Amino acid sequence: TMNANLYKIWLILDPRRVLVSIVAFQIVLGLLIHMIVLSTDLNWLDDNIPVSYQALGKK
Amino acid sequence: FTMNANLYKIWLILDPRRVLVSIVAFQIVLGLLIHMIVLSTDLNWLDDNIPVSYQALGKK
Amino acid sequence: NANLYKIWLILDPRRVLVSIVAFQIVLGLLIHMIVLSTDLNWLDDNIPVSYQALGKK
Amino acid sequence: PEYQNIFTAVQVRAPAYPGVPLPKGNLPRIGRPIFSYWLGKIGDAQIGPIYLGLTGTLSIFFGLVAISIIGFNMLASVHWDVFQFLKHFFWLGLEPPPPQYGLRIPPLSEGGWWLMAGLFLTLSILLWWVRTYKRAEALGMSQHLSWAFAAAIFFYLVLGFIRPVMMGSWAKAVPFGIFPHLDWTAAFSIRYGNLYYNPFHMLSIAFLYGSALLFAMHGATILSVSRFGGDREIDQITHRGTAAERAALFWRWTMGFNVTMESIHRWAWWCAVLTVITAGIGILLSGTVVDNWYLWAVKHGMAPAYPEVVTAVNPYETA
Amino acid sequence: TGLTDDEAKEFHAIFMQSMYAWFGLVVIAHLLAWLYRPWL
Amino acid sequence: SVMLLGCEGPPPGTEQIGYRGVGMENYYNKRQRALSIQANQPVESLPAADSTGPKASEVYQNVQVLKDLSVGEFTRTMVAVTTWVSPKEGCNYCHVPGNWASDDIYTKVVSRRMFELVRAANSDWKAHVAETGVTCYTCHRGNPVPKYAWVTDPGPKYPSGLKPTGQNYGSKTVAYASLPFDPLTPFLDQANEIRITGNAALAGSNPASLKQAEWTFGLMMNISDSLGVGCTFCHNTRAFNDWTQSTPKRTTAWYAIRHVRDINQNYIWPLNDVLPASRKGPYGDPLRVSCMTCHQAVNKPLYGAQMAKDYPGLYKT
Amino acid sequence: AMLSFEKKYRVRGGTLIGGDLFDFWVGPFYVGFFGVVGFCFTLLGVLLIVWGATIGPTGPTSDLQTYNLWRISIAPPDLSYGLRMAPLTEGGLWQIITICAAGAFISWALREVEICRKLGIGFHVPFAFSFAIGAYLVLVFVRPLLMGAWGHGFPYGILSHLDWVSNVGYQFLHFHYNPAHMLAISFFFTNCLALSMHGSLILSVTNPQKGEPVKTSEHENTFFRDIVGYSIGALAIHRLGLFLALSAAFWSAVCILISGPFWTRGWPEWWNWWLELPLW
Amino acid sequence: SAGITHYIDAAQITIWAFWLFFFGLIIYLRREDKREGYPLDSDRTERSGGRVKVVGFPDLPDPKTFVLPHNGGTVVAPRVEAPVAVNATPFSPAPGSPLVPNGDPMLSGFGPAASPDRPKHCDLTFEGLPKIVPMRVAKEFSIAEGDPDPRGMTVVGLDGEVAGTVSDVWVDRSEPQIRYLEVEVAANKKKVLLPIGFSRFDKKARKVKVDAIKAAHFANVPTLSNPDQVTLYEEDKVCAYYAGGKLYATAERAGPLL
Ligand code: BCL
Ligand code: BCL
Ligand code: BCL
Ligand SMILES: CC[C@H]1c2cc3[nH]c4c(c3C)C(=O)[C@H](C(=O)OC)c4c3nc(cc4[nH]c(cc(n2)[C@@H]1C)c(C(C)=O)c4C)[C@@H](C)[C@@H]3CCC(=O)OC/C=C(\C)CCC[C@H](C)CCC[C@H](C)CCCC(C)C
Ligand SMILES: CC[C@H]1c2cc3[nH]c4c(c3C)C(=O)[C@H](C(=O)OC)c4c3nc(cc4[nH]c(cc(n2)[C@@H]1C)c(C(C)=O)c4C)[C@@H](C)[C@@H]3CCC(=O)OC/C=C(\C)CCC[C@H](C)CCC[C@H](C)CCCC(C)C
Ligand SMILES: CC(C)=CCC/C(C)=C/CC/C(C)=C/CC/C(C)=C/CC/C(C)=C/CC/C(C)=C/CC/C(C)=C/CC/C(C)=C/CC1=C(C)C(=O)c2ccccc2C1=O
Ligand SMILES: COC(C)(C)C/C=C/C(C)=C/C=C/C(C)=C/C=C/C(C)=C/C=C\C=C(C)\C=C\C=C(C)\C=C\C=C(C)\C=C\CC(C)(C)OC
Ligand code: HEM
Ligand code: HEM
Ligand code: HEM
Ligand code: HEM
Ligand SMILES: [Ca+2]
Ligand SMILES: [Ca+2]
Ligand SMILES: [Ca+2]
Ligand SMILES: [Fe+3]
Repeated sequence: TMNANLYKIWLILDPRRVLVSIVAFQIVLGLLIHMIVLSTDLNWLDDNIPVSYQALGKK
Repeated sequence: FTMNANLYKIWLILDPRRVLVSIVAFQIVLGLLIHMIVLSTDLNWLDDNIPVSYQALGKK
Repeated sequence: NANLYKIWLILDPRRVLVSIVAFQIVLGLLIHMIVLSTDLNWLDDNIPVSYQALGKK
Repeated sequence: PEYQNIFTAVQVRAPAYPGVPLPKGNLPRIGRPIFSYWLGKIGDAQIGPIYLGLTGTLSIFFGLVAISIIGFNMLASVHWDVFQFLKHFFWLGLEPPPPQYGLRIPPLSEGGWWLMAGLFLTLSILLWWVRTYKRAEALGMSQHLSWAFAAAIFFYLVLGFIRPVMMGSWAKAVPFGIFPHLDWTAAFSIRYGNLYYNPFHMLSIAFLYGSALLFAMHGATILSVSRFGGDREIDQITHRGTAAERAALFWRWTMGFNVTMESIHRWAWWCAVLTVITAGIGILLSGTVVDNWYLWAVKHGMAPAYPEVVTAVNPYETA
Repeated sequence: TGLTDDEAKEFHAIFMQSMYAWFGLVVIAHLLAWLYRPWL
Repeated sequence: SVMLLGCEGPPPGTEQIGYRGVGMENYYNKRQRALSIQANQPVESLPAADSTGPKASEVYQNVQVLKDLSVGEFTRTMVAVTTWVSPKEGCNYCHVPGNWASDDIYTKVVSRRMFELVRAANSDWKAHVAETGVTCYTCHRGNPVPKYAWVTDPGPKYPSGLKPTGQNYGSKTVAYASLPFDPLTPFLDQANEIRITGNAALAGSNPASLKQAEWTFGLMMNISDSLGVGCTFCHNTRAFNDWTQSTPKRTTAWYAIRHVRDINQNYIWPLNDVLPASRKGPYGDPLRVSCMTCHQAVNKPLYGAQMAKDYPGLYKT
Repeated sequence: AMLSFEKKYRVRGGTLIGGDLFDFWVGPFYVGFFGVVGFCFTLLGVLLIVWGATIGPTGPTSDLQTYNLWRISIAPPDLSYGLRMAPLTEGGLWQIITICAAGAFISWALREVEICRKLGIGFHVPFAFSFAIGAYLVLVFVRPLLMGAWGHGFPYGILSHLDWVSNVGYQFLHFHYNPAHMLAISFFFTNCLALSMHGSLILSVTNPQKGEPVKTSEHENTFFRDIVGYSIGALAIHRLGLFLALSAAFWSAVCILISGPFWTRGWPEWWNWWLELPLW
Repeated sequence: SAGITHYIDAAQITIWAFWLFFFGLIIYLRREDKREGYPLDSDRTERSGGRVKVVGFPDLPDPKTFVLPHNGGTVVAPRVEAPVAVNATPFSPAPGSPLVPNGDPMLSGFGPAASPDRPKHCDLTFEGLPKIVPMRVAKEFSIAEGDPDPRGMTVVGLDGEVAGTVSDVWVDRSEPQIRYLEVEVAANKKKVLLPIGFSRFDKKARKVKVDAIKAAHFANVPTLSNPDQVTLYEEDKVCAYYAGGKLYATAERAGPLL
């Protein structure tokens, strides 16, 4: 649908700005996710399983 | 857009580059702003209710 | 993969390169940490044995 | 009633000068330099462009990370409710690890993000000193910034790697917030005697003063004789003139002795460096060395002695 | 800007296929996690 | 987030705590020192006592705290112990409609204790309470529930199970500053050490975490605020520890920081059972006692007025 | 004596309020109508104070009375004598000294001016110095007045004057939150940064790499146009400077003129007007 | 610390350290301070201080070699200098007494309007062309979009009465900042460079008042050898003049007020 009349977009918007702005946004945003999520209950690193190989092996 | 049809004129006084880009940002921020202000107090599906078992029950 | 090549005609390859190299250096230094900090501190805490705990004492 | 070089009255402009080109290795400069009449009503109205090498990016990256931590964890605090984040801003922050994990990697929670974020404001900061010496001499320029930067970067480490980690305490290392950080200095003064008694601070002060003094004089002086190209010091350094003539002379018939359009710039770079130098000094001694500088002082015959119109009692003794 | 209509439409096309490249690789990403750890 | 110039017109207060030109000084806005007095006013005691009569343990079915008192004097007490406490609800507040010997009212149960509180205090800690001693008007100042209590502060909201730090916030608790925002509970309630000064000049002594003195501060803040006097008042700054250097006041505060230990860990604490929820805190607790609770930003609650002196039944016998 | 080229500037006159009399030099200093006076106060101070060093706390005999800069200090009178001459022994002397020191900085300050005239230069120097001068008044005058006490100022102790701050500072608990003290501090910092840059850069262009030309602005104006991206300019630095400092001072000046006579609560509190905003 | 010896520990050592290397580096500067202008000239007085050394306690440093830019001689320091003239007479023979500017002081070239003889070679830009030039060659420039163009502003003596007008405002290729304004005087019908530093803008009346020298003095203003560029030598030359005005343009100025 959108694509046909959306090529004209790059006719006012520089390819570099979109290429540069998007990378910056996708990554910082990507980071602010696992990040804001990691600190959230569904944490995965030290939250639950697999079997406490640390608690078992350590002591 | 019964009235917002005669608006066509605006574009010359409102630069396309200035209005296009700048508004795509205000959105890019408010996007996070809202999800944050709402995620903060209203309800927090992330730590509000189950599934939140694996964290406590699944942990130890 | 076919059409992906054309990107080099608008963006300075050297740029994206040095850009990528710096991105993978911090991240890795981050991850190993962001994990070693929480997931499994494989370095100090479980193995092999406590030469310090059962030894020093 | 003479135009006292305050704000460049009438300005003028010419194309964007992307500086002297660089050798084989210094990647392309970047940016489409801009102009700001206002900013320019004080200095070079042109803006940019700026360089960005490896450490350039590498450092900047290691930069907006700690920020994205010390920034995040902070917001989290006021439970992601910005409104208050905005309110309790100057109060918020991110504290270090609890006295337990003295040096051990703190858990993902208890002071963890701070050690994480910290190290990333440990490298990027140290990496940016590289983004100097590097871009510095690759200009055919000697090194005096790079130098000082260290002196300063020294003190920063005297507030971390070198001392906090030197006393086994992921606590003895400053917090991470305006107020709280504003508190650390407060807390410190106490925990150990009272800094006003550790010479290396009462010292590092006189400097933070001198700079607050000199670069404050020579800033004027220059101006005073800025009509006579004083501002052009560059050449005045080489080919003198009425500038350095009228100037130094002033101080000659004032405080007596005086110096040169060169020399001054020396003491400048010095007092400055000789500041953070003395800073990290005391801060390094204070901790693993003397524990109470007030006691130190008097014990050396330093600390004064006044009469006594008020005194108290001591429970631990009578009780 | 800095271009004409020709070069413009060509970019947009390839540029799209590359965007659906993401959405698909990310949606499939979400889904894989969605199966493992259910959020909500 | 902007620069400012004092919002109080001069000239202010002027107390020279220390030797001519040394430091410790004290400044207060008259325009406030005023109101604060004209407002923190004591309510004149009841008319003279009877002196006559037998006792009260005698005539009254059950009167343990005020048994030695003559009926009349004893009654003065009830009246007082009303206006000082709930002169909005009347006698019935601590009693049942009619039957006065009833102990079917948690208000009374405690009221009882509140008596063992005051007196015990007024007589055994006179080193802090001195001759002004305390009354019910103090903490209750015309109110059943002291507006100045303090349930262990939960802290600000929790981020997905993750907000351990208890320093950064800013809460009136501490004259306003990013601090523990609750030095009380671990101090005024419990009794965590408060000293941190290294006893000897060099190292090899005080191994106290800075963080530790980092807490003393907050505490100290509150204290200093409660009474409403700068640390100069009890301290000689450079000498936060050199007592020989401090001022009388200090020691006079020392005890206080224990008479409270007492009051909380011995009285207001136990009585939590008889106390409903509306007086219990989130972490489940009893509104104990801050120095503020009485002091209310003053040095001698109601600036030295000694109400308790005009009530004999308010002193351990 | 004279500098290699000084011999040619020592014109005649140029004085301010008279001075065409003592309008001459001594060593490398111009006297005039102010080099003269300032001197007076100097000894009737630098030495008048000696008397103090002699006298000490109790008396010139008290084991308390010493001769170690580290301890020696002249203490102001008790708040008692409010805005009145105190007994030298009890306070006045302190006042006396301070009396002098005032002029000694008002003279040398002005003397600077006469000079600034002779050498037909700009006056940015004195004008600057004045702030620094002032900050000394609004910190032993403008304040103590709105405190009705001269003895309410500060001492004159090599380090003794330190505590005087220690106290008056804590008199508000966390003095640190004082809005001014924050900025005023910030400046005394920014200054000590730019300075640690200009004075550096220069000494890095005029004396650049080995076998290299005395670089030109065509570098400087780019040195930071690379690292930081933008360059305030060269003329500018010698502006931002005076700015920072001549502000930092005037700031701090406020900083302690309002602390007390304009605010009695602990600063930390002042910061409350913020919180209480009908918004968050 | 003032008495002699009391306590004894570690850190107190170090305080001695820095506070030693300081008194060392202090000298370093002293020397580096002396480069130019040294040694001193006359015996009008001796060296004031603790130890009155021959000429400064820190033995004058050695020659420094300044490798100038392309097509430029080399400068050093110290570097003996050839004595100059003293167009003035001592009001008094007393050491430290002033020297009156013989004849017309306005140009007598003394103190208030004296100056050194800087190199007679226009200081150039980065590659070659000379930095300070008039807006003539400085054609690739443009007034700051907004600031009222000074080209056409009538200068006005400190006496008020007009004194010629302006022409080209000598910009610079190094920093887009105006440094001079061409002033086609009124009587001389010549060109006298106006040192912006001395020029006070009055964008309200197109004027540019200069409280430095009377309108007439624009005639005695050191004339520029070439109008398309100015050399360091003269860069100091034009300036120094107006400077004098500060203490010459009126009998008032120079003499005390009270
Ligand atoms: C949270 C629960 C799950 C989990 C669920 C998810 C989910 C769900 C997703 C991820 C995704 C990602 N996860 Mg994960 N993840 C977990 C644990 C981890 C851990 C870990 C140590 O435990 C790590 C290190 C990661 C790391 C990562 C990243 C590799 C990845 C992308 C993020 C992003 O912002 O892209 C942003 C992108 C960009 C900046 C680049 C722009 C993209 C375009 C198309 C390419 C640019 C074109 C250019 C012009 C051409 C030049 C080429 C080169 C640049 C030179 N996850 C846990 C177990 N993770 C995302 C993903 O991988 O999707 C596929 C995703 O959707
Ligand atoms: C609140 C409880 C719900 C929830 C409710 C909502 C609601 C309600 C809404 C969202 C919306 C959004 N949510 Mg949600 N959301 C939840 C959980 C999540 C989680 C999560 C990890 O748990 C994530 C990652 C998201 C993520 C998102 C975003 C996809 C989306 C828009 C964001 C934005 O502002 O960009 C902003 C915009 C721009 C940058 C630019 C403007 C767009 C224009 C049209 C095209 C760009 C044109 C340009 C000029 C051309 C050049 C192209 C390139 C820029 C180069 N939600 C929970 C479960 N979410 C919003 C949404 O998706 O609406 C569709 C919305 O309304
Ligand atoms: C109690 C401890 C408090 C505190 C209490 C105070 C108090 C109390 C005061 C300050 C003041 C100041 N503090 Mg504080 N301050 C604290 C911590 C700090 C910290 C820190 C990093 O921790 C910093 C950076 C500062 C910074 C500052 C400055 C902004 C400010 C002004 C100093 C000044 O230069 O006056 C400039 C002064 C002068 C120019 C006068 C002296 C010069 C005269 C004119 C010439 C002398 C000639 C001589 C006699 C002749 C002999 C020749 C010799 C060779 C010299 N404070 C702690 C928290 N601070 C002061 C202030 O605000 O003043 C306005 C002040 O009163
Ligand atoms: C006596 C020594 C004085 C001193 C010297 C000194 N400082 C220096 C130097 C020197 C010699 C440098 O060379 C260096 C400099 O400026 O180099 C160009 C510097 C410097 N001194 C600085 C700061 C500083 N110096 C201070 C003090 C001092 N420095 C002393 C007074 C102070 C204080 C505490 O008063 C501060 C705050 C920096 C400006 C700079 C060092 C910069 C550095 O290392 O940067 C590393 C990279 C980053 C931090 C990444 C930045 C990320 C992005 C570019 C910004 C994006 C926005 C941001 C994250 C805001 C948040 C927004 C969010 C919504 C995303
Ligand atoms: C922001 C402004 C900064 C500044 C600027 C500044 N200072 C200046 C100037 C300027 C522009 C000068 O022009 C002037 C100068 O050096 O001129 C050649 C000067 C000066 N700054 C000086 C000092 C000074 N400046 C300081 C600070 C600052 N000065 C600020 C940081 C400080 C401190 C503590 O921070 C000091 C100590 C002097 C060296 C000099 C002014 C000299 C002068 O006029 O002296 C007159 C008097 C005497 C030589 C004899 C003294 C006899 C008196 C009767 C005794 C006074 C006693 C005193 C009050 C007690 C001191 C004891 C303390 C330890 C408690
Ligand atoms: C027992 C016993 C010994 C008792 C003592 C008894 C005694 C001695 C009694 C006598 C007491 C008396 C009368 C003392 C007064 C004696 C006098 C006149 C002392 C001099 C006073 C005085 C102000 C000295 C200077 C103070 C100092 C050193 C301040 C340091 C601040 C500082 C770093 C200044 C920098 C100085 C310099 C290098 C200035 C030069 C300088 C500057 C600053 C430029 O900006 C500039 C710009 C462009 C070209 C050139 C220059 C230039 O040359
Ligand atoms: C949610 O956030 C959003 C997305 C909205 C973005 C906004 C972010 C914001 C607003 C961020 C704001 C950040 C602020 C205001 C930060 C302020 C910081 C301050 C005031 C800091 C003050 C002092 C800091 C100091 C002294 C830090 C010192 C750190 C040190 C010494 C770190 C050392 C680290 C070392 C030595 C690491 C070594 C590696 C290991 C630990 C492995 O060695 C054993
Ligand atoms: C003015 C109205 C009041 C009257 C007439 C009144 C009357 C009495 C009487 C007659 C007794 C003794 C009864 C017995 O046990 O035999 C008594 C006891 C008591 N009253 Fe009241 N009372 C009044 C108000 C209050 C109030 C407001 C309180 C609340 C704090 C209170 C607290 C007590 C207590 C604690 C006792 C037990 C005394 C003791 O143990 O020493 N009374 N009252
Ligand atoms: C001797 C006079 C006093 C009497 C008769 C008295 C009486 C009472 C009563 C009846 C209650 C329970 C009220 C209710 O909720 O129904 C109460 C609660 C309380 N009192 Fe007192 N009191 C006296 C003095 C004090 C003093 C001097 C303090 C201060 C340190 C104090 C602190 C408290 C506190 C903290 C509570 C708990 C708050 C509540 O649950 O309402 N009281 N007092
Ligand atoms: C807000 C400013 C204040 C600060 C920063 C402060 C700080 C301190 C510190 C650090 C200590 C421990 C010293 C040591 O033994 O190592 C201390 C102890 C003490 N302070 Fe303060 N203080 C303040 C206000 C006050 C006030 C207003 C009083 C008086 C009522 C007071 C009374 C005491 C007492 C009695 C002790 C010793 C007993 C103890 O608490 O363990 N302080 N203070
Ligand atoms: C730990 C917290 C507290 C501290 C540090 C403290 C400290 C002090 C100090 C230093 C004084 C003497 C002031 C002076 O000499 O002028 C004082 C007086 C007094 N305090 Fe407290 N106090 C505390 C808690 C309390 C509490 C909870 C009460 C209430 C029951 C109280 C009631 C009083 C009264 C009535 C006086 C005045 C005695 C007089 O006039 O001499 N204080 N307190
Ligand atoms: Ca949920
Ligand atoms: Ca392990
Ligand atoms: Ca803290
Ligand atoms: Fe300079």
